[PDB]
Parts: sequence; C-alpha cells; structure tokens
Amino acid sequence: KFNGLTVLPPLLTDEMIAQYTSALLAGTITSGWTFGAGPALQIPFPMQMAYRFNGIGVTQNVLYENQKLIANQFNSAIGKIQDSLSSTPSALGKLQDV
Amino acid sequence: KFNGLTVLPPLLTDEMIAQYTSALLAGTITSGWTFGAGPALQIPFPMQMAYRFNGIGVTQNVLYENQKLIANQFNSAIGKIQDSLSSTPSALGKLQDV
Amino acid sequence: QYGSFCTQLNRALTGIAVEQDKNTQEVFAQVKQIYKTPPIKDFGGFNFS
Amino acid sequence: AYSNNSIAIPTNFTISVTTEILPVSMTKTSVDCTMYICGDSTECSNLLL
Amino acid sequence: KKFLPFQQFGRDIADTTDAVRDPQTLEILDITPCSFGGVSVITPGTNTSNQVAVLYQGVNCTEVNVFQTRAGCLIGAEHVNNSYECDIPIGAGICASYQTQSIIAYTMSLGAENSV
Amino acid sequence: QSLQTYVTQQLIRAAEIRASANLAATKMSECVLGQSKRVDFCGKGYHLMSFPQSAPHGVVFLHVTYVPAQEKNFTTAPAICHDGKAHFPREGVFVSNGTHWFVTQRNFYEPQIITTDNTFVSGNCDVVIGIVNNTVYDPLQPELDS
Amino acid sequence: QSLQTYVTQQLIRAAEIRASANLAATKMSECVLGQSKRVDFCGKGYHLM
Ligand SMILES: *[C@@H]1O[C@H](CO)[C@@H](O[C@@H]2O[C@H](CO)[C@@H](O)[C@H](O)[C@H]2NC(C)=O)[C@H](O)[C@H]1NC(C)=O
Ligand SMILES: *[C@@H]1O[C@H](CO)[C@@H](O[C@@H]2O[C@H](CO)[C@@H](O)[C@H](O)[C@H]2NC(C)=O)[C@H](O)[C@H]1NC(C)=O
Ligand SMILES: *[C@@H]1O[C@H](CO)[C@@H](O[C@@H]2O[C@H](CO)[C@@H](O)[C@H](O)[C@H]2NC(C)=O)[C@H](O)[C@H]1NC(C)=O
Ligand SMILES: *[C@@H]1O[C@H](CO)[C@@H](O)[C@H](O)[C@H]1NC(C)=O
Ligand SMILES: *[C@@H]1O[C@H](CO)[C@@H](O)[C@H](O)[C@H]1NC(C)=O
Ligand SMILES: *[C@@H]1O[C@H](CO)[C@@H](O)[C@H](O)[C@H]1NC(C)=O
Ligand SMILES: *[C@@H]1O[C@H](CO)[C@@H](O)[C@H](O)[C@H]1NC(C)=O
Ligand SMILES: *[C@@H]1O[C@H](CO)[C@@H](O)[C@H](O)[C@H]1NC(C)=O
Ligand SMILES: *[C@@H]1O[C@H](CO)[C@@H](O)[C@H](O)[C@H]1NC(C)=O
Repeated sequence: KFNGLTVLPPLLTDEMIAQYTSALLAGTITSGWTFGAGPALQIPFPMQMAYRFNGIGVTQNVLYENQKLIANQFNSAIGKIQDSLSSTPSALGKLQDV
Repeated sequence: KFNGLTVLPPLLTDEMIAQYTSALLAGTITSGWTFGAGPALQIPFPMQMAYRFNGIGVTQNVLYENQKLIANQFNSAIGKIQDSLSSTPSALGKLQDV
Repeated sequence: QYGSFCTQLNRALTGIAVEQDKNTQEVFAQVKQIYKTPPIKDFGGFNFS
Repeated sequence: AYSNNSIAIPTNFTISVTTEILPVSMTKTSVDCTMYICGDSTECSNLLL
Repeated sequence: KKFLPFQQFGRDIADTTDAVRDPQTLEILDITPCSFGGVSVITPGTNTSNQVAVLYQGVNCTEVNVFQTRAGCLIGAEHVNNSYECDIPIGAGICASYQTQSIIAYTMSLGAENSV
Repeated sequence: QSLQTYVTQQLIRAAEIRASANLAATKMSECVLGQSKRVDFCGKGYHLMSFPQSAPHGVVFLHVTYVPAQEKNFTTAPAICHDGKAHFPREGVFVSNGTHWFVTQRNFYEPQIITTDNTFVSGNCDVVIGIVNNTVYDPLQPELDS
Repeated sequence: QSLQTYVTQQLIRAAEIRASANLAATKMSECVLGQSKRVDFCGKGYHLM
C-alpha cells in the first residue's frame, strides 16, 4: 500500500462486463445459437427449445405438448438457483480464494 | 554467446515439418476425414464437401447445385488470406513474441 | 550494483497485468454486437427475470 | 426483431476462411553453469563447488 | 576495425574486451575465445553393448568415422544412406542407432510414402 | 541468482508453450483430421474443414467455415393442424411467406410442400400452443386416384 | 529475495488463473453460444443451454 505497491484498475469496468453478459443473454434468448455462428436469426423461444430437445435426441412434440410444465420447471430451477446462492456463501469460495 | 550459452537445433528440420503438413493436406484433400480414423479412403472432393455440408445440417443438393459458386468463394477466401498475410506486419505477433 | 533484477521483476508483473485484461476480454468479449431483449418479455411462459 | 411467431431463415451463404496462429516450440537453450559463473577460472570453480 | 587514435580497447558486448590495441605495434587485434561446446555420448544400453559415439555440439570437424552434422561433429558412428525411424535423436533430422554391430547415423524417415 | 532466475522464468514459459502446443495438437486432431461440432473451436461459423500450415516455432490453421449470409423474415408455427392431427416437421421448420405454408431446412431457405413424408403426426390439435391450420398433402392419393 | 519470491508466486498463480480463464472462454463458446454434446462439460445431464 505505502511501499511502492500500486493496484492497477482493469481495462473493462464491471458495468462493461455486465453489458457483455447482457448482450450474450439477449442474443441467446432471441436467436438461440445462430448469433454465435453469424447473423442473429430470431426464432420463438419455444421453437428454439424444441430445436435443443431435438439436439438431445428427444422429439419436438415432447416439448410442445409439455410446454407449460417445462417452463414451470425451468422457472422453479432458476428461482432455486437464486435461493441457494443467497443462502450459502461458500459456493463462491473459488472466487473468494482468489 | 561466448559465456557458456548455446542454442540446440530442433530434432525436426523445417523441411520435415513442411513434409508433415503437406502429407496432412494431401490426406485431407484426397480422403477427407477417413485417413485420420484408419486407411485413407479416396472420395471426390465435391462429394467430401457435400458430406461436410450434411455435417453442418445442410442438404447435399445445396452444395451440388452451387458447386461453382462455392468453389469460387473458397478460392477467393484463400486468396484474401494470402493478401492479408502479406499486408499486415503484426499478423504473426503470437510467434514473434516467442 | 545488482544490475537489472527488478527491471525483470517489473516486466514480469506488467506481463501478468496485461494477461489479466486479456483473460477478461477472451471470456466476455465473444460478440461484437450488443443485443437487447424486446420490451415485451413474452417467451411462451419462460421467465428470465 | 423477436416475436412469438417470426423467424429469420438465410437464403444464401458465405464460405469463410480464417487464420488461427498457435505457438508450438521455443528455441532450445543450453547453459554451461560453471562457464557462465566461473569462466575458465579454477579458483572460482573450486569456490562454486 | 577502425580504432581512432584515442580508442584503446573494443567492446561490442560491453563486458568483454573483444578487441585490443597492441602498444608496441599499434595494430589492433580482435580477441575471440578459443572454443567450447557440449559433449554428448550416444550409447545403446550397456545391457546391449559398450560401444559409444561422441557428438561435439556446434563445432566443425577440425577443432576436435567422422561425420559433420548440423548439430556438430560425430565420431564413432558410420553414416548410412538408408532412412529409418528415429532411435536416438541427434538433431537437425539426424538420428543414431545400434545395428549389425556398429553405431549408425542416418537421416530419420517421416513414414512410408502413400499415394491415394 | 541470475542463472536461477533465468531458469525459473524459462520453466514457466515452457509450461505456457506446452499448453499452447497441446491446444495445437488437439486442433490438428479435431479440425484438420475431422469436422468439429464444438462452437468456435476451429473457426467462426459452422466448421467445414481446416488446413494446416507450418510456421517458425508454430502452426497456422486455415479454418473453412459456413456462414449464413442473406436472411429473410417469415412467419412460423410450431405445428400444422389438418384433420384434428398435429403435424410436426421431421426435419426443418414450418415457414410462411404471408399466404402459403411450407417446410424448410433450418439453415438454408428451400421451401417445400408440406406432406406426410415431410412431417410426423403426434396427438390432436388441442395441446400445442400456436398451432396453425393448413393442409397436409398425401402423395399416395393422386397415385391411387389415377 | 522477498520481492523475487512474491513475483515468482504471482507468475505461477497467473498461469493457473490463465488456465481457468481459457476454460471459461471455451465454456462460453460451447455452452452459451451453442449446445454441447460433450458429457459433463456444460453441467450434469443432457445439455440444453
Ligand atoms: C417472472 O418471475 C418474477 C419472479 O422471479 C416475477 O416477479 C414477481 O411479479 C409479481 C407480480 O407482478 C410480484 O408480485 C412479485 O413481487 C415479483 N417478484 C419479484 C421477485 O420481482 C415476474 O412477474 C415474472 N414475470 C412474468 C412475465 O410473469
Ligand atoms: C407465397 O408462395 C406461394 C407459392 O410459392 C405463391 O403462390 C404462387 O405465386 C406465383 C406468382 O409468382 C404463381 O405463379 C403461382 O401459381 C402461385 N402458386 C400457388 C400454389 O398459388 C404466393 O404468391 C406467395 N406469396 C407471397 C406474398 O409472396
Ligand atoms: C382450425 O379449423 C378448425 C376446423 O377444422 C376450427 O374449429 C372450429 O373452432 C371454433 C373455435 O375457434 C369452433 O367454434 C368451431 O365449432 C370449430 N369448427 C370445427 C368444424 O371444428 C379451428 O377454430 C381452426 N383454428 C383456427 C386457429 O382458426
Ligand atoms: C448468393 O451470393 C452470391 C455472392 O456471394 C451471389 O452471386 C448469388 O447470386 C447469391 N444467391 C442468391 C440466391 O441471391
Ligand atoms: C616501442 O618500441 C618498439 C621497439 O623498438 C617499437 O617497435 C615501437 O614502435 C615503439 N612504440 C612506439 C609507439 O613507437
Ligand atoms: C567446416 O569447415 C570447412 C572448411 O572448408 C567448411 O567447408 C565447412 O562449411 C565448415 N562446416 C561448418 C558446419 O561450419
Ligand atoms: C550414398 O550413396 C552415394 C551414391 O549414390 C555415395 O556417393 C555416398 O558416399 C553414400 N553415402 C554413404 C554415407 O555411404
Ligand atoms: C424483419 O422485420 C424487422 C421488423 O420487425 C426488421 O427490422 C428486420 O430487418 C427484418 N429482417 C429482415 C431479414 O428483413
Ligand atoms: C403471440 O403474441 C400475440 C400478441 O402479440 C398473441 O395474440 C398470440 O396469441 C401469441 N401466440 C403465441 C403462439 O404465443
């Protein structure tokens, strides 16, 4: 601190990193995997999830016929992610150790 | 230089590296991906490129019906690689750093 | 009298400092377009809030 | 332009060739430790022992 | 080198006098050290034989079955025209082996030719 | 001390170079000797193939990839309702130019008539949200008719 | 000696952090920008997104 030791700020601010993550999230939500290979091609999100179900070897009608249940499961899982991360801090130990 | 510091030549000469790269290129051009997994199986190059179009989720007739345009695009892209390499003096920065 | 030891030290530390920003850029700067979500958050029941 | 019943389908394509450069090997260096420290001096080498 | 009438010594490395002006006769002579380099012993397993070859690294075959390779002077190994897989790496495409019974030095083979 | 410092830096730099060389070998295996589905591992876009080139102290990969170029807007539906059956595309996506419905491959616009060989049937028309009414043609009907 | 120890430790830690950052960039490319078939690379189970 006082002995010739200086800490240099990162080139990208936390706001800029948040902007990058938000852009990635928006691209994935609105266009699936197309924006990573080229121009972003819009597609309805249930249709994108049907594409991904096909990707894991499950037919699209399984998603379409269970759309509400699958959406509820996803929403509950994200809410539980929030709950669990806010419940215990040791999950972020890998960062804290740094 | 004269203070006990010496440079040892690499085991493989640059010509041998060029021979290995040329062998890899010839195998890819004449047999696609088959020589990597076993004996080299010859296949005409447009049919191999049709295989690869199938691999990226595009039907083969798209390639066959656009063969001349695709070949022209590939040739011009290789030529642009040539032009850019002999126009940007910072292109090989990763190696020069070493 | 020790020569250039700490010039080496500063060079190494500067390399590390540059590498940190390179790490962040490689991780997060994987798209040149800044995409935005539509104002109407209707995604067929999926909720990304 | 996201909506719940709209899609974008490409009507054409571009064959793209890009370059990726990767270091593989460094210059092979050898150092005669005694010669560097105690060049052809026998008192220095005896002390270094 | 052109040492101007005030210049006595010479230093292109800045810590070793690579040249010097003789005081008796004002001729200026450069000082290059005598020679040096690594010494490598190429051997098969002693469980096979006791014969050895010697590589004097990065020196011409005058400062020291004498074969001048890009890695230096090889003594005790016969050079052969044939190409094999590398057995003992010598350097710059040259490898050594022990075959019937002498130590041979050869250009390594990258593999069998194959036209598809 | 100077020699020890040099050797330590050389060891660390050699570790970094070994990591780079391992990555280069992996890319040689998966991009040159095969076609990789890993996004961005070989190049930007859908990987088609790769060509290696030697360089002093390293390698240069020329990655040939496929990039969609000229996109167009269409209206979509998840399924088509014909006779109380829900039809889903076997491969591709249902697409509409405003008046008529087709089925296309997903990465290149190639409109085709919606047929029973083009689609598969799953359930009735009351479950899928956003199902669109349209006709599905049977190629066998003209053949058995004529 | 203390400064040299600190700098060498920083270099090793930076190498570890660089490995972590490269893995994170690979996961950003293959799990976020695409759907991966690599088992356990993008979570436990069959990767959706
Ligand atoms: C998405 O989920 C969030 C909760 O994670 C919903 O936010 C709640 O909305 C209700 C109704 O407006 C409020 O009473 C709650 O206080 C909100 N909770 C939080 C934590 O913000 C949100 O409404 C959902 N989105 C949609 C479109 O249903
Ligand atoms: C949507 O596509 C259909 C079929 O390709 C178009 O209908 C055709 O239009 C052409 C006019 O160029 C006629 O010659 C054909 O006889 C039509 N076919 C049928 C089966 O009717 C339709 O016009 C397109 N709609 C729009 C808005 O472009
Ligand atoms: C698709 O076509 C069917 C007819 O095959 C439509 O069914 C009608 O649905 C309405 C309600 O929207 C009922 O009041 C009628 O009695 C139904 N008639 C028949 C014959 O089934 C259906 O509505 C159409 N779907 C859309 C979205 O227009
Ligand atoms: C696709 O683009 C090429 C130029 O790369 C052009 O020559 C061709 O006409 C285009 N095809 C269509 C159907 O627009
Ligand atoms: C020193 O004496 C020698 C011997 O006579 C002579 O050759 C030399 O020239 C002298 N030096 C000078 C600078 O005259
Ligand atoms: C060794 O010396 C000979 C002397 O004529 C020369 O021709 C040859 O090029 C030298 N080799 C090397 C490697 O310097
Ligand atoms: C290799 O063969 C040539 C003749 O083709 C001969 O002149 C040469 O001496 C041979 N090399 C050795 C090492 O015997
Ligand atoms: C699709 O429509 C939107 C308007 O909602 C427009 O901004 C966009 O450019 C269109 N896409 C194409 C490929 O024309
Ligand atoms: C799509 O959104 C519109 C409102 O803009 C709504 O009328 C329609 O029912 C929705 N369709 C689906 C399949 O979500």
